[PDB]
Amino acid sequence: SFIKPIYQDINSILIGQKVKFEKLVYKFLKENLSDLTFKQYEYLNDLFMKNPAIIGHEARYKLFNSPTLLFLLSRGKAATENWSIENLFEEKQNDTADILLVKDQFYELLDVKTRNISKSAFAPNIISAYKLAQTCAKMIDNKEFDLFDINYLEVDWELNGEDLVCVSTSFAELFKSEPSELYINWAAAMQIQFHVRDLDQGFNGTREEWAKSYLKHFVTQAEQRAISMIDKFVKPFKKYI
Amino acid sequence: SFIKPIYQDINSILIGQKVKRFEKLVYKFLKENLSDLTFKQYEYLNDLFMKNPAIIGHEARYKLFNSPTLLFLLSRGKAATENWSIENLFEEKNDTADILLVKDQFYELLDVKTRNISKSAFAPNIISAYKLAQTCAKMIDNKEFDLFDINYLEVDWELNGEDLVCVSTSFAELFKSEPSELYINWAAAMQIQFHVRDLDQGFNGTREEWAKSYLKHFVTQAEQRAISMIDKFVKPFKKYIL
DNA sequence: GCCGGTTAACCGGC
DNA sequence: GCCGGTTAACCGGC
Ligand SMILES: [Ca+2]
Ligand SMILES: [Ca+2]
Ligand code: NA
Ligand code: NA
Ligand code: NA
Repeated sequence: SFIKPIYQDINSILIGQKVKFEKLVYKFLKENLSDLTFKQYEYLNDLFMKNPAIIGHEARYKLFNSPTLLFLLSRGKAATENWSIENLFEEKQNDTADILLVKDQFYELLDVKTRNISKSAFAPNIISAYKLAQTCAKMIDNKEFDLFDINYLEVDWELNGEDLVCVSTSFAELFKSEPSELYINWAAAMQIQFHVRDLDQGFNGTREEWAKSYLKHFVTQAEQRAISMIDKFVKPFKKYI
Repeated sequence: SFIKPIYQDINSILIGQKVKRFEKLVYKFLKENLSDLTFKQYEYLNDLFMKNPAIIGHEARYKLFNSPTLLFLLSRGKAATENWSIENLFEEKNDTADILLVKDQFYELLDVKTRNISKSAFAPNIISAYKLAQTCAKMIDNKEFDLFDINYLEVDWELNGEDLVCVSTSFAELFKSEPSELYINWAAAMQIQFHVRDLDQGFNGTREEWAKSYLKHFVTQAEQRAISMIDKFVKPFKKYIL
């Protein structure tokens, strides 16, 4: 992680800060690691602007130089072909990542999770367990085991008067967690869910092993969900029909 | 529907309306034209508890709904209900409804569906298929077949300069649709999905028939999803762990 | 045309 | 502690 080494710095600047979008972690990152930091759409704009000679989606999709990163970051074919310096990508809540840090052809996908710590703790959607499954599949098929990390920054806040105030933060790395410990909440858009501060970081094996261990986990949890569907959505309603 | 009789009015008033870059506008209109019938869901709960100050605790307060199904559809949780006070009112919350219209103890649950008419069409979450199943089961168990409607108001809008502007609307009633034709998107929080504009409205049966028919549909779709998951989420990935 | 996956967290049961 | 269902619409593949 490019962020981990300066976590103490970030934590100190965020705590006590106030919003009247605490995802102004971007501001700090952009101002301290200006060459590395992009919002996802910015990175895509940047990428395409720097290759004016490349037109149409097929060619622009080659710019990624990576099937896995293509899958994680790129917009759709029509959006890509229609892109121009006069028609730039804008932010979208559907984008995989909030912030991208990129250096030496290595990518850190950062996802900020904001959290009102005044309320009963509710583990947020982290990422589609299905998207992550495809990601691991693609990592394996293309042997891309040293290309990117997916990391999370929890920003805790509470209402104090007229404004929300940050009171703490946490940071963790998806690929340092034990895959079998990942909670997959099928109803909630098949999303993995955890609080960043609770994420175990004790995985010892390789990235490839992580990917293989995750796929086994995912496949296993899918089977369990299908079974659970009978018990929760079928059996209790049989009697009315 | 309490809205239906003035929908022509509603449709005309809303078209041309702008919001700075619409549900609130729908509410304002209903308030002005049906002031006595119109509430935000939290507003209705607040009103109910305000007129029963001697009724404290969640149990006693739950008894005020006088309906298992409505309790299920409208109430807040136990702690929230017990902690309610005049100084600690409910505010907007995954509440079932956007707006309630109630008259003579009949309830219309209204959900506004806003829609960017400029983008590729994408049918939005309408309501949880599972919440709906539970609802149907409670209607049956309690024989509450003439108590409430669940209705939808689509508000189409496009970006025009610095403003969002409404260009058209549509209205439809859930319980007038054919239950077996409702699309359950399991991945999408198990939500029924449709565009209000597209919802068929020719259902021929009683409310109880609707409920039973929906339950059959729900149970069938759940069984098929269970199987589909192996096909979609297991098979394609088994090769990496064989 | 047809089809269904994803982002944002967020409440409250026992 | 442990567990998981709901609201907001929204995008792009053949
Ligand atoms: Ca985020
Ligand atoms: Ca709504
Ligand atoms: Na995410
Ligand atoms: Na709502
Ligand atoms: Na809804």
